[PDB]
Amino acid sequence: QVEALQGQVQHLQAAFSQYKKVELFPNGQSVGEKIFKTAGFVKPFTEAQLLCTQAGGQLASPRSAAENAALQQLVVAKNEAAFLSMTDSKTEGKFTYPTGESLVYSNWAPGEPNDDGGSEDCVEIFTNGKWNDRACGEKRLVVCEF
Amino acid sequence: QVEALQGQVQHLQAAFSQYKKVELFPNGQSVGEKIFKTAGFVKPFTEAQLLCTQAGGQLASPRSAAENAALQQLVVAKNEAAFLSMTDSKTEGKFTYPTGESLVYSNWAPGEPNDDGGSEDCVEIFTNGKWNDRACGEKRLVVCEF
Amino acid sequence: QVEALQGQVQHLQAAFSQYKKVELFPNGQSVGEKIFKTAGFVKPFTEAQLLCTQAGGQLASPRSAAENAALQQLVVAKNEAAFLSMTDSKTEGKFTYPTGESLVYSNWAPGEPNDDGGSEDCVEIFTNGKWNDRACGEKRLVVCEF
Ligand SMILES: OC[C@@H](O)[C@H]1O[C@H](O)[C@@H](O)[C@@H](O)[C@@H]1O
Ligand SMILES: OC[C@@H](O)[C@H]1O[C@H](O)[C@@H](O)[C@@H](O)[C@@H]1O
Ligand SMILES: OC[C@@H](O)[C@H]1O[C@H](O)[C@@H](O)[C@@H](O)[C@@H]1O
Ligand SMILES: [Ca+2]
Ligand SMILES: [Ca+2]
Ligand SMILES: [Ca+2]
Ligand SMILES: [Ca+2]
Ligand SMILES: [Ca+2]
Ligand SMILES: [Ca+2]
Ligand SMILES: [Ca+2]
Ligand SMILES: [Ca+2]
Ligand SMILES: [Ca+2]
Repeated sequence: QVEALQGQVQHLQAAFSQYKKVELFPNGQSVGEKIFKTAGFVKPFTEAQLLCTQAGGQLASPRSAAENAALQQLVVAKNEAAFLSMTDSKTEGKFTYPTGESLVYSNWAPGEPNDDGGSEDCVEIFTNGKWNDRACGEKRLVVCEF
Repeated sequence: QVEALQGQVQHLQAAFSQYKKVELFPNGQSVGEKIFKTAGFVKPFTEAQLLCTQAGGQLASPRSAAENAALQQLVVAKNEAAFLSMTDSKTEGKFTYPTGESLVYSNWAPGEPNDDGGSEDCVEIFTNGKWNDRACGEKRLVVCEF
Repeated sequence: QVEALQGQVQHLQAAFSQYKKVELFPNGQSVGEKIFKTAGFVKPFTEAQLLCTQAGGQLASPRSAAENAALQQLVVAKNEAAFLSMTDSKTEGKFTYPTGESLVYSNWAPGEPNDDGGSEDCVEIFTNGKWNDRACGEKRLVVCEF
């Protein structure tokens, strides 16, 4: 019996692993325990944020070079800059994750963030992986993390 | 062995939970034990019906307000009215599920169904969640349930 | 604690089966233990091949009439001819899989392969399921197998 349950769990592990690859192709990227997935279209920050939260996740929040590289692959594939989850909407000059925590990693392009026009509280990631603070009202690729 | 086998099932459960969220974003919606998934494009009723059946499911068949609201979320997201599986092709005035049973739930807009032009045997759901009988030849968003 | 796990596995099995069908709709097709999935866009051969390999799979490689029929379903649904993995880049006239192994199945359209222009080393599958050797530089629907 204990062995009969083995044959099942074993089959499940194999089937699940195959299904995982299928699911991630071509809009997902796995990095560590995190999975990034793009919706394939653009939206303003507030709408992008809501879409990810309702899906049980949150906007892409790269916390390391490895995660940022994984996210970058999606941006390049779609050739569309994407929104990150971080903003300095609460306190200008201080970017935070949705929880309020301060950034543990950043990859700002030279000179950024610069709050251009005194109205850039959101963050976009370019095809080169670099970050730029941009107006939250702009529309960018929606990428959520799970 | 149980000790280790429990660790495997626990890993599968956790991994699967994550992947379910990933899979449903952004074209799926879970409600109870039913899952709605949109193909993202429009098709006439017959073509839409065949796509769903060949995929191992059937056209969206909301049987409760909760299921209807879940379906509505997809229709709103794609901003395209979708076909439901029910029709009154067999007997005019009596809408049934693909199996033949009569409806157990309905959310008709006022005055519907009205068999306009004496030729509306299919059903579409609007972005406001209401139903309208419509010509089966029209093209509407394809949403299947599994 | 035995019946405990057995219960969880059965239910995990059922949930996985449902998510499998949801996953394949509308861009995937399962045949045997193989799964075909289209990216939904076209790319030149090398780029397409790279996308599949990086995803942990490879370009569509139908090895039987059954596999070819399943692949043809996706080509028909997308209405776009797709690249297969096989090429005769090494030895003109001799088509092989990425491993170097010779074909074990083929469905060449009448008059094919003809190496037209003296430079057609890749293979495409039409909506009718037939194959045609085509210049690897052309762009065709990307379909991987897992
Ligand atoms: O609204 C200004 C933006 O379009 C960007 O213009 C220039 O690239 C730089 O000033 C950026 O920092 C700014 O976000
Ligand atoms: O064929 C007529 C339809 O386009 C719809 O026209 C009006 O909105 C109402 O008569 C509807 O009931 C009808 O389905
Ligand atoms: O470059 C020519 C291709 O477009 C194909 O056109 C026709 O299908 C046939 O001549 C094929 O052999 C050719 O590869
Ligand atoms: Ca500000
Ligand atoms: Ca700012
Ligand atoms: Ca800026
Ligand atoms: Ca009628
Ligand atoms: Ca009618
Ligand atoms: Ca009507
Ligand atoms: Ca050649
Ligand atoms: Ca050739
Ligand atoms: Ca040819």
